[PDB]
Amino acid sequence: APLPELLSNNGKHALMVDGAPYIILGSQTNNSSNYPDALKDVWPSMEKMGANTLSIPVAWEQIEPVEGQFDFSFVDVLLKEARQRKVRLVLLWFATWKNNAPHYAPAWVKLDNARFPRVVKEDGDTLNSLSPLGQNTLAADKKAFVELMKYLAKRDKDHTVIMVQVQNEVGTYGAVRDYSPMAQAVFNAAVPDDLIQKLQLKPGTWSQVFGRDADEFFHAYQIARYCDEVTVAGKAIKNLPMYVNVALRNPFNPGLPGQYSSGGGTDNVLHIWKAAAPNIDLIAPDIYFRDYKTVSKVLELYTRPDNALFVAEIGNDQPFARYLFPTLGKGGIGFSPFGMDDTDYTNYPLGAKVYNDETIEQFAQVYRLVNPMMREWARLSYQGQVWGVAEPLDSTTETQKIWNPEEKEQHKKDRASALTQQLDLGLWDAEVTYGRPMFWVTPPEGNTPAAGGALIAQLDDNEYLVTAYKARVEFKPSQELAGKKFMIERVEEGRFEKGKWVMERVWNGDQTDWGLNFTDRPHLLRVKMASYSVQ
Ligand code: NA
Ligand code: NA
Ligand code: NA
Ligand code: NA
Repeated sequence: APLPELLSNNGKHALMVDGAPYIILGSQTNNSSNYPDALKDVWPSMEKMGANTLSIPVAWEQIEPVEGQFDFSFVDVLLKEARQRKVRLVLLWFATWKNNAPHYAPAWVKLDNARFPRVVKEDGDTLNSLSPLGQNTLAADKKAFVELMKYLAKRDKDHTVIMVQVQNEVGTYGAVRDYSPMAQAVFNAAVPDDLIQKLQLKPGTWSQVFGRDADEFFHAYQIARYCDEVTVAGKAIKNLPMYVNVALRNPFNPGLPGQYSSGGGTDNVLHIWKAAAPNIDLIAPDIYFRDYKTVSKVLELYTRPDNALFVAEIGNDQPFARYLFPTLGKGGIGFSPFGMDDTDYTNYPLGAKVYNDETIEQFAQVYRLVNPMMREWARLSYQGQVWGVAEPLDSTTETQKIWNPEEKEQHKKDRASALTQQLDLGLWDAEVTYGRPMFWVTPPEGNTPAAGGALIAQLDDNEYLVTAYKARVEFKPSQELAGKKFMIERVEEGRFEKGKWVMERVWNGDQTDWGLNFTDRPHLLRVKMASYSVQ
């Protein structure tokens, strides 16, 4: 069985699993489900969701509760139960940092500050965040991580585990960096040549080179070097893909480092992280912004020639489900809503106020569009041209409903324009619209709540794979046609069996007169367009 691998070529990416591109249609447990007794409350949600991959913590405190005394009993049960359900796993190594803090480090780590030191603020107070310059802390984390990877090397030959997250939301809240004597000695000293070279900057100390950014860039660099060393040590045992997940700063209006988690892979320090940690496969955003513009900005910033897009976490409230479409449209390798278990917890206001079957169903509905073509989509995303869009107005607020005669008419025109998206597919364009009948051309009014989206993959110059949700998709020529006319040549609904297209029916007549109209039900279409002479 070939190792999973992240491939990067011509600014595109694939997560290879069993020798072909793979899409993580993911779900992540709540933070306290990493025990055998809790798995009963995880699997039903995962089945209801139709997820193909489970993200779940493996805690340093549980594998090494007494120094040198390893316990992999949780990993044994998890591997067995995952294999029984024919799903894959992403293990989340909760160790030196989990949300900036050492709460998941063993008692013998997190209660020994002298051996395993904390960030010291400028004012001399201590924060509950382990310093990335703690050399004992790095050696201990690395040692335990190596034992976890040795367990997988010996006990996971078919790679049930496809990827490992190293730490969880690293950084520091309440200070920009470590100002300890140990840290100041490194801050005051030369910026390492390797960083100075990769960023093409003039040599000097951190303050000289980075000015107003020296504190933040220094924390980012030391944490990236720490995480890179743990990653290299684990890969030397078994070379799985490994990644870090970011406690995002607001990309538009971030405020100050330490209000957000300073030193994590935030948008302003991706250049430091990529320079400092070449062994970490990707930097994954954890998305809890609900509003379309900010989520779209995060997807743009984290999709780079040097960075595969993996939405390692997203809120589990209804508005987040539609972001699967732009994630995959950007060539994303996966998408993993957070808190998908029945362990009596909700992270509202980040996620759903209520966790029930309806919560899960909002993600199940969009996964049902991708599951039937997962391997074909993954190959097209890597090897070719894909597109994906989500409904670009958020649900109307109570404010807007009350606080909104000729204006009503104007407001409806502005919303209809905003709810109309253009995609350039080469010789053909698609126009995607949201919240309108399946017949005639009444302008779009949006879904209540906002929920729609569309996926398109190019099969050939004039042929597209299309699936969409609570939306209309219409094709037109991309360029003026010089006397020719155009039509849909053929729309087929079907599926892939053993990688071969099987037609179920032809969409025609009402079904293609008014664009291609999708509801909540899955339909996978092959759309062939034609220009023709009327000479
Ligand atoms: Na891709
Ligand atoms: Na074009
Ligand atoms: Na064009
Ligand atoms: Na079908």
